[PDB]
Amino acid sequence: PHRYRPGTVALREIRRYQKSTELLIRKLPFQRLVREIAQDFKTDLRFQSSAVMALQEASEAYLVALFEDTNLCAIHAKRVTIMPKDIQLARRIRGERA
Amino acid sequence: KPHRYRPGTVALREIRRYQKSTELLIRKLPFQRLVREIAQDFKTDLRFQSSAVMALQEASEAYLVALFEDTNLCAIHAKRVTIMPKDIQLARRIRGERA
Amino acid sequence: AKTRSSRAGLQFPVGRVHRLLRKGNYAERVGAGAPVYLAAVLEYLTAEILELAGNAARDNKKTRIIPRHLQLAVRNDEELNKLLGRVTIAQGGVLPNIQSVLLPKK
Amino acid sequence: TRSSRAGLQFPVGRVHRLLRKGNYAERVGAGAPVYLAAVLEYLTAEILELAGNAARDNKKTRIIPRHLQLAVRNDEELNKLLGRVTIAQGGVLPNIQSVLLPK
Amino acid sequence: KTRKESYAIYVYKVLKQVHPDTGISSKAMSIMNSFVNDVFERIAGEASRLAHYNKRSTITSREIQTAVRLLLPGELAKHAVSEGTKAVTKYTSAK
Amino acid sequence: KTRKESYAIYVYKVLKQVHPDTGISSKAMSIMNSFVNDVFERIAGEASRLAHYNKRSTITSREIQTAVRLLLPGELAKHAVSEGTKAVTKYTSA
Amino acid sequence: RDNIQGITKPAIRRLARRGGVKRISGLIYEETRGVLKVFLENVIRDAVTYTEHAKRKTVTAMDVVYALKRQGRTLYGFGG
Amino acid sequence: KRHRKVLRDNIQGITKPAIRRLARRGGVKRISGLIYEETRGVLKVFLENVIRDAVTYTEHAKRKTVTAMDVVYALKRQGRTLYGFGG
DNA sequence: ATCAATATCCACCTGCAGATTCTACCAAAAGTGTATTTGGAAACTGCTCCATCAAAAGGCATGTTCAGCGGAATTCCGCTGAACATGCCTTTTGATGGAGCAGTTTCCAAATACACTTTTGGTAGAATCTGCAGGTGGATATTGAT
DNA sequence: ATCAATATCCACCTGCAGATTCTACCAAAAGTGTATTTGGAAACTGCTCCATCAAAAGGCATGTTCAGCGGAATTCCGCTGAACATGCCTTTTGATGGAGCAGTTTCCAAATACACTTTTGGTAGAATCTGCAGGTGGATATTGAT
Repeated sequence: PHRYRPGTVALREIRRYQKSTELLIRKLPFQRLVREIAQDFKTDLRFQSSAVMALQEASEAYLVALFEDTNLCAIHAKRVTIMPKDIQLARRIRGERA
Repeated sequence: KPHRYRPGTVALREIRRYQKSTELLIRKLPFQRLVREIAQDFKTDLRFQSSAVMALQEASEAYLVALFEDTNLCAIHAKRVTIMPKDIQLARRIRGERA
Repeated sequence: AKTRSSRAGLQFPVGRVHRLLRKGNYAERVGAGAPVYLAAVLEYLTAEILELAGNAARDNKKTRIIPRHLQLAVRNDEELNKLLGRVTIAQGGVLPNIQSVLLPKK
Repeated sequence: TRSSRAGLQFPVGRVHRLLRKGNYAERVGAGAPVYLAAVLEYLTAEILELAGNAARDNKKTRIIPRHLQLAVRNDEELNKLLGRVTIAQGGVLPNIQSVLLPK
Repeated sequence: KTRKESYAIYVYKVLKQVHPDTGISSKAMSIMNSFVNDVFERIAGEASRLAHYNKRSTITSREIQTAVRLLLPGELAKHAVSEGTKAVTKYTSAK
Repeated sequence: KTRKESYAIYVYKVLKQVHPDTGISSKAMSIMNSFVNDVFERIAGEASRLAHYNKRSTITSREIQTAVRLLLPGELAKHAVSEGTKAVTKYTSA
Repeated sequence: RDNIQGITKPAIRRLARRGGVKRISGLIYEETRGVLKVFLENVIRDAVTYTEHAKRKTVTAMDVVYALKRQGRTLYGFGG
Repeated sequence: KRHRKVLRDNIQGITKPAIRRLARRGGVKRISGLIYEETRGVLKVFLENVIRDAVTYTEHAKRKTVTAMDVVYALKRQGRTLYGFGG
């Protein structure tokens, strides 16, 4: 009845995803989001597939880096679990400021 | 026994005082020597228009005041009211001035 | 002879702006409507900041706008603050603001 | 060709044309494209040099985005130069804050 | 001796329009002049790239309009566009 | 129709000098192309401002050099400048 | 089911992992979705502005590349 | 020909009181004793970077005098646009 | 301090998506030869303003004492997230009309180029102006001890 | 909650640095009026490649259990704020030499401008080639319960 202790698999995933480069958000779901948000600026638009990809590469690279800063903020507060206030602090200091 | 404000009271008074004014807070001549020393190490025999020095002081102080704001948010985030070197370092790291 | 500014109904100099666009090396050619449109946008934005700056001035019982009034107008306005997000107004100081937890007491 | 005269692989002629058609200045001197082409060639050799080593250090002969990212981020100066650039399919450098390690 | 220009007299005309009895210090005017030049450069620059991306050699009021939309925040962009359009339309209605 | 220019071939030549037995995927080549374009623009842009600030109508190798010193980090700039100076010299010597 | 919800918990978790995060608060997933939405709105707004200027009905990779660049998020790999 | 100065240790001219005042304008209420030296180091790096670029513009123009515009251009290069000095 | 369950590694294999190779086509480049134009270096020098010596004095830096209260260390439990087996619905993959992104030709509204005429923003500078900095004294708080 | 030591607010008053306001020369500007060029909107269209869709593929939604992290409570050493004495050195008001920024003119090395010859990089359908992603086997490390 094997069972890994909390954090062991998490640490395993960190190692696994920092090694690879593939997109981590599912394609179709991301595409629908892109299209929906675009429908608000201009109706009846088409997207080159490479346009959606550039958007996902940019979005993911953005969130991954934001998660790194958020982690540093969690650690600054002597925690190991990230919370919304950590993301908020990071963005505030980034000038995406509030 | 002589009147004494409690610790923090004068500090808050100073915050209100300086957030209300706009005069440069670093002594003028001392800042100018620093500029000359740094520049000299880069290139000898330089001269400075006095307004170049003042432009440097306005930018330097605006940079520092804004860095102290971020630093303050970092200390408060750690449940403190006292800013420390690590708050400054975290702020500069998230700013990309270090990352 | 009527200036291109009056022809456009503007205070800002259309001729000057057209000239600045040409010598700034922005494109091989600059259309006639380009400087008219740009001069208008420039005028519109200065009117916007002066309206707010003059208000900050009167709020502070002053008749003359100084840098601090310009900074107060810009930083208290969401959009102007955003447009000048990476700009430093000399002698403008900062907005009064003390973090809650720093206030004395319970 | 001008590139051969300068001893370069990068296209001086093309660089010259690009400088001109970019509206950077009224006129472009003859030496500008040469100097610029050479700088572009050198920076290219630098990244390929380090990216190639990353491929070797990984037992692969073909350079992929991953290898460009590893070479850029492990190099202080290139990382600085490309500090606001995102290399598609580059991933990140393996890095775990010590405080998160077991024990 | 080489004449140095500034938007000063124009900034001053607009100031009198919005606040007839308010003046402005030389330092504040200097800041206003920096503001105008700064925004001029940003708009012209966006219009320049915009034209190159589209293989156009002419910057017309249209690239200026798109640049204003790319550069100014929401409400400021809406109004700048109306004023710009309004000025071009009026300018055009004249000979 | 309408040919799209890129630095792909010149990038390939440089690769062969540095790692004769190393290849490069298409996606990697695209990134390198973006890199050369990006740097070209940054250097040309700075050089453009330099000429303007100094009221000059011409962008010479002098502007390219100063632009490089402004744009590249310490060592990278040192070598870029020497490479540039070397190429202009070899060039002036017919 | 809303599209933003299409950005699942596991996906956000994988992203946090690549970012080196060991444990995540339950409130992070919604926070992240909101942050991602603002990011996409800003980038896409600009991309669409380039699309309309070119009078196209299709958002191209270059529109997105130009959008990311002016946003200080330069991206390599999809042209310019 | 003429004089002797040699400028040294001028970073100490950025005094504790000056740094306290800047922190106050920044809204800081309490300050660790280690902050003063940490701030001097940060200021020094800030000045070295801006002066390095400003002087680079000076030399490019063949001048011996650093102008307010040299500083203004340097600040803009670094994304610290400054209004009020011809910039 | 035994093994028991899993994840992790390394060596080898090979089908194939993507990289490589010979070829004919050619518009767009790029190199070249020639007559013309011009930016900006060079030499002279007017003249702004940078460096600096000097003196007086008070705003402000320095250094110290004293203790309020903040940061740091410790204990700790309630509870929130991590790990995981279980049922399956949304994503992914590969196929096909057709919407537009482009390639091409026509052609005119509009942008150069250019020789004048004229309205004007800058400015060097004598001058009367005027908003407000800054000292003064006295009324409403704001604090902190008790 | 009453007090007393103090800071904050503030409308009045004034000497003046900094700003609004001429009178005048004006050269770089901007507008006027043809002449010559041409960028790119507009209409027509071939053909990539994008949206839609049905069938094969596999990641995620859901509930349970509890490990261990976050946050509250408590304690106290000594950091850091407040107050004060002393006197240094920055600030302020000025005069002065002259470095060097900057205006003006002479003028040639170098860049623009075609005009035309050479050759090259990009496009493209065809065929051949190959690095390595992914799958398999088995050894070995790691993790976690005794």
